[PDB]
Amino acid sequence: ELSQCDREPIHLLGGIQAYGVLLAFRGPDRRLEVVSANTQALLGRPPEALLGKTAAQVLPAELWAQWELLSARGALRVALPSGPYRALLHESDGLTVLELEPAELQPDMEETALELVRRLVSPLAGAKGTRELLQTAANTVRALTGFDRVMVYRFDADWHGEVLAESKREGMDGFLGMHFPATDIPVQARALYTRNPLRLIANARARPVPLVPSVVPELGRPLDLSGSALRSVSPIHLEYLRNMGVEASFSLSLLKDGALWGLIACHHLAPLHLSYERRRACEVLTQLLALQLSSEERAAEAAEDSHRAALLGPLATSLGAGGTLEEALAKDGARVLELTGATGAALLLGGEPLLVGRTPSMDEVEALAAWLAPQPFQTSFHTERLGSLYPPLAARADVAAGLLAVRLAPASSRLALWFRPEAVRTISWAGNPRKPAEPEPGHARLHPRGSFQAWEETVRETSPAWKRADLAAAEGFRSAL
Amino acid sequence: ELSQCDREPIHLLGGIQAYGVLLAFRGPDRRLEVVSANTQALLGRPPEALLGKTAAQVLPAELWAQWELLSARGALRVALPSGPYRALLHESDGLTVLELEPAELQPDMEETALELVRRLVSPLAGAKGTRELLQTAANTVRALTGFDRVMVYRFDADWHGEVLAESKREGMDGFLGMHFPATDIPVQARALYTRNPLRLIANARARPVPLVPSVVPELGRPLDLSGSALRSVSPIHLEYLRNMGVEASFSLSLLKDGALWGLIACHHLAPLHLSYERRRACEVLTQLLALQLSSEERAAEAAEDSHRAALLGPLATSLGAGGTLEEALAKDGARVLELTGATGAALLLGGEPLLVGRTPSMDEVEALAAWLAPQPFQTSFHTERLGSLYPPLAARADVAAGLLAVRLAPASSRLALWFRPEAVRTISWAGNPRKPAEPEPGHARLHPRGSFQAWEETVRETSPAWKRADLAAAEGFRSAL
Repeated sequence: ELSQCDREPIHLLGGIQAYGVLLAFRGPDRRLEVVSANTQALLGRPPEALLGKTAAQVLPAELWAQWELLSARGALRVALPSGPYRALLHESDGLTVLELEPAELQPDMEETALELVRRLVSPLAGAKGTRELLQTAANTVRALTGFDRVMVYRFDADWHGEVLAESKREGMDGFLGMHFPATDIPVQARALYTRNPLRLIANARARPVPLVPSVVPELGRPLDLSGSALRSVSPIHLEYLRNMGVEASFSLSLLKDGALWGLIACHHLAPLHLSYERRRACEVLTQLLALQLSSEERAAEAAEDSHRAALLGPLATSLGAGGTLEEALAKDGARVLELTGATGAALLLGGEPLLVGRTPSMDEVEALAAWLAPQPFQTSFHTERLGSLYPPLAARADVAAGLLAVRLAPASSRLALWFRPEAVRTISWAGNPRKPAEPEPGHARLHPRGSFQAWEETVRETSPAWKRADLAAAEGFRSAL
Repeated sequence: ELSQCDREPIHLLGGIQAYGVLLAFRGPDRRLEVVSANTQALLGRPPEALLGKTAAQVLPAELWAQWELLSARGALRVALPSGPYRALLHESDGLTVLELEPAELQPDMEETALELVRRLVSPLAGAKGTRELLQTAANTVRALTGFDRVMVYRFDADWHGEVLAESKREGMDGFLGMHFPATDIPVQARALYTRNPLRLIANARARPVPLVPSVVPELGRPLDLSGSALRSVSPIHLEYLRNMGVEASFSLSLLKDGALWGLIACHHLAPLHLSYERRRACEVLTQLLALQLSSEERAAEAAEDSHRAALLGPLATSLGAGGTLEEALAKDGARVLELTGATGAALLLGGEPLLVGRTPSMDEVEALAAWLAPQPFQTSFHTERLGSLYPPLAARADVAAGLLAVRLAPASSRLALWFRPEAVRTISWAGNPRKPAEPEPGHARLHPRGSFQAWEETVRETSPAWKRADLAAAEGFRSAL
């Protein structure tokens, strides 16, 4: 509920999960550093007893007998006298970092390593489109992970998220149509997700265990948790997870050629750990899905370019045919509208203008036609908040909140526009979850009923963004007369 | 040398490799089946001593202690009292198929699972075009297999193979550029490659271990080695490899969404097997590369559509400027030629039409223009064997072997063509690997020099086929005048 949710640096939380074991070496002599309370129990000796003396003394060298390989491998399992345990090597802030975690307890004779990828890519035979591809991907995640909830997010130009697809376990409610406010996610958190490939949160009941010593003189700031998969989350975001009530949660990032394309999240109401085998296999899936979505997106974009460019064909069908230009365009008015993407368009003959689809007020039409001239558009203007620039259309704003326009005739007063309303009626009513919860929430952090009000308020009185490729075909219409 | 190499059913070879061990069970009571002489040495008692008694009696049941899991897993490595062995479960000819194989002789604490996978997915950085994909994949497989050679094959409409890429170890001969006749690749063999993901041969000096009993009354024929990874190979292909002198070889199946795309293969002078760790990972690459190439092909096709649509621009450079149509098109005629793919094009004005690039002699150019009139083409003919269609122009096969034509005007004799000769100057002499074999070869059973002679025998007096996108653009030139 604090005003620092977007501003609190994730790197300064300090807290750690239940099963983490903080370790570190100092350069040549490899002297130890800050540790955690839970770290001592697995080794047995108390932390302050371990702290302050030499490395080899506190070091179970039978596990150090694998560091020569851990330097290159980075992580493989070792059978500690307690149980299976997965070694982890890291380096940060000029200091090396060691980590360990409870490995696969189940003996794992069958379903060995790398069987996951062959098990899951088999449905991925076609790879034809975008939506069904990721949908079936989430379906396969259901089979592999075997948890309750899976989720898919897509961003915006201003990175506002949107619910695209998911696949539910029976006995819950889908969240299709919901709009994710970009306000909740800090820019620092966005960068954190971009830099790292994966992240998981296993239990919402876990406590952000602090670290001692808290402060380190050589930075005047704690150690950044770059390579650690045990990093905690912002307390506001922790309260978010508590409110949404799912203890087990995964995050799978998609990165488009330097920029994080999207995020995939799995969930399970009960708390449950995950095998290293399953989590590590995801990174392979990340690359596959990223390349596939990149290829499919560029293919679809090219197809759209071709189709809307080939729409000059239907233009040429009407062009040359007998009758007035206006009636010929009106008979095929439908293809004219989505040609630019605007719901409607008018155009100045000197007399009355011809418009179809959405209908701006006639007198308002000539008023705006006159008002376009003082605006010095060399080629064209485009906007999403026309009411802000032009107050008098604030009344007729849910019919056009942002438009495109261009000179019909550069010489004479003949002009043309391309109006589009505010984006509310486009998406279905699914932008709400319905069924209000009985307990009264503060709801400033809860997307159902409570949140998404900031999202809708921000997008309120705004039309969808424009596309340069649409303006590309504008010169084609320019040569009509 | 036999004429049945194309027609020989590979399912009827019967034989098996040296180190394989034939095993099978009959349904409920799991009674035994055909066996081999080499197999008995693994168990100890002679093969005829095996015959006639119960399943468990011939069965080392301590290995069967894992069969209940084998029903699902299909395979694990089991330590026979002699040495380690990998179990294989399969079913064929309405009959169970069981197989063992010499396991990894390497103690292989290293060479763990998916570490090779992470080794090989790292080079998948760019993944932008088409060539570099398989090129880098082959470069990875070079160090992966650690053997002499890797190879790339691509088929045609009638499935003829052509060398796309390769990477050599120093001290051998490159094999770029040759066209392989699809005749030596039987249709049944092609189907076998389609159905299975893997196939390999570790030694050509191995022997075709016989199978007893050779025939069975229920089939009057041996058992099919479909699912077996140890199936023998026909002596003709063995002779081919012997002429090559390469005893060790691997193979890849490449499938385009229901149809086999191409082939990837490995080679090595010394006879040597492959680790069972490596071979399982090979199957994973197949589906991933298949879907990736499907997506890349769709993207490339869309890009090509946009490009041929974008050719309206360079075309529009000629249009609009003053001057005759003929000279304006002739000045930029260079870019016009590759628009359709033909080396030249003209267009009948009633007078002399102008053509560039390669040139058919002008008088018989009018003669062929006239000859097109009796043929009642609605809009166009498209051909690759004009010599068969029109005998006299077969003389200038090197000037025209297959062309595309189109009517400038339906009523009047104004037509346009796109002539393209036989693909001989287009492809270099890389169809011959030179260095003639000092021992006199039959060269009908040898790829070097002797082969690809049949391919050029077939493809003589024949241009490459046309593609549909340019045929769509035929209406583009149609509306010029």
